[PDB]
Amino acid sequence: HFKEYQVIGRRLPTESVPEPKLFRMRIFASNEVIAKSRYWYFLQKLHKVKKASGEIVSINQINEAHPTKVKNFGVWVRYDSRSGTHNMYKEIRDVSRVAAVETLYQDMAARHRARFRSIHILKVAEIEKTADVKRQYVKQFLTKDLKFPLPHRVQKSTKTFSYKRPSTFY
Amino acid sequence: VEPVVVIDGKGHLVGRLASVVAKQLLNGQKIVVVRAEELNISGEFFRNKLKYHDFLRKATAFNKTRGPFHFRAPSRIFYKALRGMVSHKTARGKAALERLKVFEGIPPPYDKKKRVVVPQALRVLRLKPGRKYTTLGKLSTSVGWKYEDVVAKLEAKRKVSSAEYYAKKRAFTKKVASANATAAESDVAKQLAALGY
Amino acid sequence: GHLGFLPRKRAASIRARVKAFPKDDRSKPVALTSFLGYKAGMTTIVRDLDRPGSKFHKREVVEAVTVVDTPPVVVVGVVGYVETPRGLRSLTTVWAEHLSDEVKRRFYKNWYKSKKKA
Amino acid sequence: DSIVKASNWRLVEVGRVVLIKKGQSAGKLAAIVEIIDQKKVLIDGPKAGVPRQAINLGQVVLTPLTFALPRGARTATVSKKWAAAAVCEKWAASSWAKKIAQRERRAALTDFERFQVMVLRKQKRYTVKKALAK
Amino acid sequence: KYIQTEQQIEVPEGVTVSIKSRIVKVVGPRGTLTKNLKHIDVTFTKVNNQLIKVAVHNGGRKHVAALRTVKSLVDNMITGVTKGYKYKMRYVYAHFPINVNIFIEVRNFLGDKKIRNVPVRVTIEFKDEIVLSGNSVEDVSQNAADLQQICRVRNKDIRKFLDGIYVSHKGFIT
RNA sequence: AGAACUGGCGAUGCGGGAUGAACCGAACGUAGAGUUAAGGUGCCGGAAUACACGCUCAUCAGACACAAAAGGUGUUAGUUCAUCUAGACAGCCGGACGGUGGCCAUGGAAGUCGGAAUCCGCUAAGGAGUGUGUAACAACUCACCGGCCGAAUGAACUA
RNA sequence: GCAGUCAAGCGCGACAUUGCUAUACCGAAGCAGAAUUCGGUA
RNA sequence: GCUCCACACAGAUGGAUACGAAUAAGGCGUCCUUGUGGCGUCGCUGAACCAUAGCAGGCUAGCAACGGUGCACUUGGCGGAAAGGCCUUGGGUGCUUGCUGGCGAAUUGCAAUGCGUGGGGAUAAAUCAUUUGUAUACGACUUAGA
Repeated sequence: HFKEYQVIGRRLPTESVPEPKLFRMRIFASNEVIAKSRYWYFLQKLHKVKKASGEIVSINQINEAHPTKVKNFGVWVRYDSRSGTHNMYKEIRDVSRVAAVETLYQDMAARHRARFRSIHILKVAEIEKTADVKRQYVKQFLTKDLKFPLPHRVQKSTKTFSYKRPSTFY
Repeated sequence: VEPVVVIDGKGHLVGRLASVVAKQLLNGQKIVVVRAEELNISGEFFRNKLKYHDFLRKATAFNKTRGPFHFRAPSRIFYKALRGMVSHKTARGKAALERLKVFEGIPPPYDKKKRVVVPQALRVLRLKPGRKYTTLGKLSTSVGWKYEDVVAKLEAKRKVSSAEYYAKKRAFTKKVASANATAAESDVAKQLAALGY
Repeated sequence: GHLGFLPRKRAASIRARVKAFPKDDRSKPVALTSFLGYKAGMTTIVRDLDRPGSKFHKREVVEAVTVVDTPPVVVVGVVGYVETPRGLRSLTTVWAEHLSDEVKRRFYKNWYKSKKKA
Repeated sequence: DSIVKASNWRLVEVGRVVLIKKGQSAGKLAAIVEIIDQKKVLIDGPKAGVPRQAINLGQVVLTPLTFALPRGARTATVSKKWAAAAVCEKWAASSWAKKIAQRERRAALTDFERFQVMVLRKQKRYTVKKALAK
Repeated sequence: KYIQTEQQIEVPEGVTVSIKSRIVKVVGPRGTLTKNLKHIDVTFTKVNNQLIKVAVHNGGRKHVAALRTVKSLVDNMITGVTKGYKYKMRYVYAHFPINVNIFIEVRNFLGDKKIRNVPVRVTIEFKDEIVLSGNSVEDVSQNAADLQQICRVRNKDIRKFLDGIYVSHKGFIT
């Protein structure tokens, strides 16, 4: 289960430079250690700050404001694969940011074969109104009075032998 | 749970059914398989037909008879599929195979006894909808089986008079339900209902 | 030679056994299909060929033939066969009340010393 | 004159009361509020007790009963609509809830209660057999 | 992935459609036509007794193809039942006259002694032209195709030789 | 092929890997109970026909880095541009002209057997012509617009 | 092979390109018939 | 195979409890114009149905039903795929816990579940012997003789 963390670093302030830029970003990780490692990697890559002169001011966990509210999430993702790195944008209809990022990671590992090692979450934002969604598969669930069945349900059997010839009707 | 289990092989996967039957056999359970010709295998017919040829093409040069044996009956094919899943060439494996019987259709006295199915081996429960599948009977007929006509002819007779037996059972259950209904609302019936019966 | 006639092993039974019979006809009346006989001798035969447009059309032609002894055949019983998945099976056989002496002998290997309990 | 038979499906939609098969709230009724995707649906069962959450359709089984419900209703509105529709009364009357209750009662039976049930069954069978063939 | 895609079929007052499991039946003035679609995996609904919907749920392009072709097949069946279909073929010969006798037998085609026969699966009526009419489009069309395909000019120049029978006109009986 | 430095072997059993010298863990008294590594959990084989998200019909798939640069009207996801309620793509109907049959080439070739430029007048729209076709005209036409049509469509790239 | 123009991309680099040195059954051909040629199954 | 004599004794313990067909559909009841018909009703596992009380299951007296059930008979039907089993009419004989009473349990001491051979009598058949070839190196095979 993923979790959202906030990490800030200001590169061990020295003489003549008190309170540096104080780089701030949000990191999604399953634990504090992984969040700190990802923050260090992002600082090394995007910025010129390394752990040699770095410092973790504070790490905090951010909880989604409305864990029971359905939202459409627009995520900008930059990931690396066998080919060169390129930007990517996707839209996810989920309830919480953590679930949306988890689904994005699962899709990337499934379709693009990209795993957590080479995936960067640039930004996660909520789409407020309809007709701003640019993906058809997300617009699919926005239709008014959406009703559909669940044909051919895969019923589970607790016994090897069943004297019923079960039907998959729903 | 049952001294002998009769499994209806119609609309079942050869692989899963054979695996479960072998596993039950290794546990000391007697199982009888019926309607082997109706067994189904995933994939289009040509793929299954091509697969059969490449296993019989390996006929030994010096001694073909003592070498691979190619059986066309669907029951023989099912037994071969299940045979490989059991540790044959050993006393434990040989004893287990003695508990399994495979027949085409439902020969008596099994025709007059209850039969069961394996939910995890049903073709209509595992295969994705709309996907191609192969029938064991048609494959056997293509590869040399010559008893499909008689099998179907005497299986149709099996449904004949068994529909009549079911009709008689339904008529009897009509009177049984009427007797239960007229016996309802009584003190004993009310007590049974309160006690979950 | 011919692989279809192999392996070249000695026949187990002196009397050849018919492997197939003519297809049954549901409309024609009951009639026989096969007969038994004994080969006996060989000789030459001549005739005129009426085959149209032939090299010997309406003209003599010669060849060789053989003669088979075919004494009248007497029935002894009727055999019924049923259709089963494992193949044709004989369910019941009924024999005639009386049988010829040769038929009784056929069921014996020491007929002279046996009690002739046919 | 047209005929279209055997096309009754339990559609998944807003206001579709469902029964949870697996999870903490297994065996507790829930009402679908908003559909997230083909595999995720938001449910709320405040009357039953299950807290509002997004559940996987594989962990829940639909039920024939249905009731009107505004899309994306909150817990209070969902509970109000549940009370107004009286879906609980319909649920009990159905043979499915009766079967669940009978199974629970049988699982809760005692040895002495089992003996009483056996005696009552014997008496009922005797009465039925006497009634039969007459 | 499409959550639900549906296609509509019209039901004229002169015909009646009875729908059960995928087997489909149509009744009209010209007769009754039935077909089996148990391998197409589609569902039907009675929306207003005058229009028939065919829909597929959670089906992709592969399933959408069958979803759409179901409407085409049903429309073809309805049109055949209401009005029927007519097919025509032309007789062309250079030197050897072509004689056709109704099973349909073709004689003296390109001086060929062999008589080509095409079984009749559809009716035959009559210029030097044949007329084929039948309630089922598939039957008449296949019969015409077989009639055209039996007159194969083997080991001959395609352009120089034109003898044979070919489909010429298509339309409704009405 | 021959040399310089460096980690295992060699003197070495055990589990895993269909078996295994260059592979992983683990380096060893005889026993009982318990917890693990690599390796595994449909049967042979002791262990879930576990969960969730997507992918693939393969007529020799798949579960093992060279031949791999490219091809496919096979499928699921992304990037850059164009059109877009001043009417998106598509399907039908209509217009699709005048000097003119441009100049040369002429047995006849008028846009389409050939060679060289490609204009004005225009109209919502005409290449002195993208094709079928006649020894030449004839007839249809796409590209170019309009009308009936009603929402997203098209071109090129990446996974 | 040598030497030059290329240039989707990464001074190297794609398709073109300039000087020497059996039988039988199907699809196409200007197949008029026969005969014949090219491709496929085997 | 018939008869007389001598001798030995891979795994039950409730019931394998019978339609078919579809699985993008099905059963059950009922109704009618008799149809790919109308209404109700059910699945979402067999967690199901029968039977399950009596010194390992005795003795005995009544009530109410006259039904349920074991037994050998008895009339008849069905089952040829491996039928070999399924029943069905009539009576007889036992139980009936369907209902109400009277007798025994103990000491077992706190548990080690609790049906052919070998010797004869007779009689069906086979081998060799013998002998013909239709088979033949030898095996082997087709024949004849109370």
